Amino acid sequence: GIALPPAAQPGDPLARVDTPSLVLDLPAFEANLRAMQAWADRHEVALRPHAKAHKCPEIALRQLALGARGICCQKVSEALPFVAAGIRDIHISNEVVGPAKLALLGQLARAAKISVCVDNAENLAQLSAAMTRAGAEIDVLVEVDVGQGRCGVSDDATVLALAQQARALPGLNFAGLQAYHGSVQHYRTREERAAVCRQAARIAASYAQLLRESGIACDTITGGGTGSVEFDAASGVYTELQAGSYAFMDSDYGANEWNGPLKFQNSLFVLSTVMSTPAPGRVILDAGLKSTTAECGPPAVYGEPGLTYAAINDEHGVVRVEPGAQAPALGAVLRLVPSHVDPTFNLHDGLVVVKDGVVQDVWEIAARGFSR
Amino acid sequence: RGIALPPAAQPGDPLARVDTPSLVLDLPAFEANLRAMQAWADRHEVALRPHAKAHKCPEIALRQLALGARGICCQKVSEALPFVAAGIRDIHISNEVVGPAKLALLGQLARAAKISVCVDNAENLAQLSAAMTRAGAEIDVLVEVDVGQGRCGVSDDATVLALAQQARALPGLNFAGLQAYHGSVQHYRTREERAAVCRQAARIAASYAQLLRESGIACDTITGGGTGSVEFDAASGVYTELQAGSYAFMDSDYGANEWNGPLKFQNSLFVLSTVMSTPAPGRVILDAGLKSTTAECGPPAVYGEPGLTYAAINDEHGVVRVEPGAQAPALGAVLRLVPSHVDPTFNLHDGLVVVKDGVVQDVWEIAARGFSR
Ligand SMILES: Cc1ncc(COP(=O)(O)O)c(C=O)c1O
Ligand SMILES: Cc1ncc(COP(=O)(O)O)c(C=O)c1O
Ligand SMILES: [Mn+2]
Ligand SMILES: [Mn+2]
Ligand code: NA
Ligand code: NA
Repeated sequence: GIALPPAAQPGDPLARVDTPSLVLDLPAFEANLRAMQAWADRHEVALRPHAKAHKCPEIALRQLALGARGICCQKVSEALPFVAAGIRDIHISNEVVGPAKLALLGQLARAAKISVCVDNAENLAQLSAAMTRAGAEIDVLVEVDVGQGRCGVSDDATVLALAQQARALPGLNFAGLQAYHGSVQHYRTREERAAVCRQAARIAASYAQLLRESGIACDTITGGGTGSVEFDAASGVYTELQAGSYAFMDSDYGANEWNGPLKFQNSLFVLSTVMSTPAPGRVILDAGLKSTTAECGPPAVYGEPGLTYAAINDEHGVVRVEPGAQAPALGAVLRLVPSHVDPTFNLHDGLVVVKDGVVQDVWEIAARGFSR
Repeated sequence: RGIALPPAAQPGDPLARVDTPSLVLDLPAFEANLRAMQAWADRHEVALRPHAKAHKCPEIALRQLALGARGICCQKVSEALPFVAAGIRDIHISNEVVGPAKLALLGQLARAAKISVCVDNAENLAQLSAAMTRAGAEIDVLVEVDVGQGRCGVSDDATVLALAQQARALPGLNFAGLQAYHGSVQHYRTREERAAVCRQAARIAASYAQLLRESGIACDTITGGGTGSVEFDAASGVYTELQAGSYAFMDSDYGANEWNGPLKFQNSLFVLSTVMSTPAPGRVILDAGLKSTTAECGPPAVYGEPGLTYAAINDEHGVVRVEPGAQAPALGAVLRLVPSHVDPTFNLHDGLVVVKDGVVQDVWEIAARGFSR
């Protein structure tokens, strides 16, 4: 029937890309990748960047080319397109619960070098049974609660027991701890973040010491996000960093204070067209909730003081034109910074890659919608 | 040897064995909602043109048409393509189309199907005529009027009249009437307030239609309405066509409206989620977060579990608070969640697991997912 033309062709000026589109500024992205890897290298810790941020095997390949020690995925099915692209060192930074999931994990563990988290005795036993059935081996990290109050163990006896059992069980190798504090990532001041990161590191170190004193090596302590890796890398406790959003940035992370040694550029935008100029004081954009999420608020208009993206609907954004500011014309194309990287990536099937205002390529967000 | 991802669901599966998270449709509730909306429209002798933006699913639109819907609405031109591929050829683009590639695609769509579109801008009306002329196509044009939402739409008599006169005179365009959509009244909570605001919206639309008629221009269609307002819009004597979308499904934001009148809808749309951690007394963690259901209107609700409150929502986790006295779900238990907002949740998924009496019937393709160009 009717064919849908691609939104962008290599060689197109950005202004001719069809909207809304998710756009990557390649030089900013590349600089962010280098900066995070250099930070890890400086502190002699590993970087295992989180693929949930972008769900894009081409991006993971570029991270690995710069020295990343594998990637993280949050869900077992999310790993499949990365393995298809030849990426075979993957940490599932989550617990895996459900018969189909553990069966799939067993197959993944035969095809690749996999680790997973556990925080539950029953699940550790389910994991062992599934590995044994699959003829597979997996590394196991015990997840500890360091203050987020999501998943993770919070008592010594349970950490010790899970580690002892992973050691004794066939198909399982005890590899260390996952210690991730999600809430600290967006505490605004560096002083606030540093204080909570110090406490998270102390908790993780205490569990690692408990294990060591019981004769169990605790070789990996992994965790950290884009807001905390400034501190986690220097803790002398974390051995591996799991930052994901750093390559892109968004307006929520943008609101943090970044006046220390580690800073990232905006590289990720939603391109949108002005499609109504209905009254003085406002214009309407064609990018709404279906193109960028708003659990953390609306997107921000990039490089346009005076324009304020206000109400967001399904397929419309209401932009207020502040008094004194020039209203954009009908058909004008604007760049928006999403408020939150990962859920925005998960709305799109393709990423338009730009350099010097010209389209270079379109990369496949091949793991979009893989949450099983 | 590439690793195959098994389907989440197969016909015959018990619901509890469906892999999670999955978007699930209760077929009997859905069918009841479809019938109730079509009956409401027929009772008031107005057309129903249900909005496909809600579900992006050609199978659902086919079922709406089979009950007597007069075509469908789409919000974006590219969203229409999978519906045309499924044989649907009466489509209203309930939005303005701006941008050279969009207008070119609209030209091709208008050759393949009977299309209407909205305009609120003189320059764009001229662009639309040019694009139709270039495509060799004809399209129906509705002038969008602001009836109180303050989004798009014209708000002065002179412009409504000029646009209609020009659509009549321009090649490739046929003036078909008015789009009058009040999006913000839909979730005003009391029926008393929705009714009052709907009466005023109807009066504004009627006054524009009157203006056109008095100037010798017929105004055949006045289209608008959403799930929250169609109780009142159908009975207005002004609207000729209703554009409700969410009614087939419902969600927790619409659920918070007062619904104690003659028109009510059942919950038919759920996100199925597994308990994947039981880390402390008082909470469990679900495997459905923002990547499976959106939260611009708040978190989803746990269906049928009074003492379980879905609290914090992350990317791939939901923190569920177990109320004092309530029974915490076991590890691996499967729960149904009602999304806070239908359309953006549908847009996260590629397939819809269709269930009847606890048994999987089918999986329908959400074929227009991600089509916002
Ligand atoms: C397990 C895990 N590691 C790392 C991160 C870091 O993510 P980001 O740097 O994108 O904030 C997250 C998300 O918060 C996470 O859940
Ligand atoms: C043009 C248009 N018509 C109708 C509706 C009603 O949609 P729903 O009934 O799903 O709320 C909307 C969005 O709310 C809309 O944008
Ligand atoms: Mn995030
Ligand atoms: Mn909606
Ligand atoms: Na072992
Ligand atoms: Na005409």
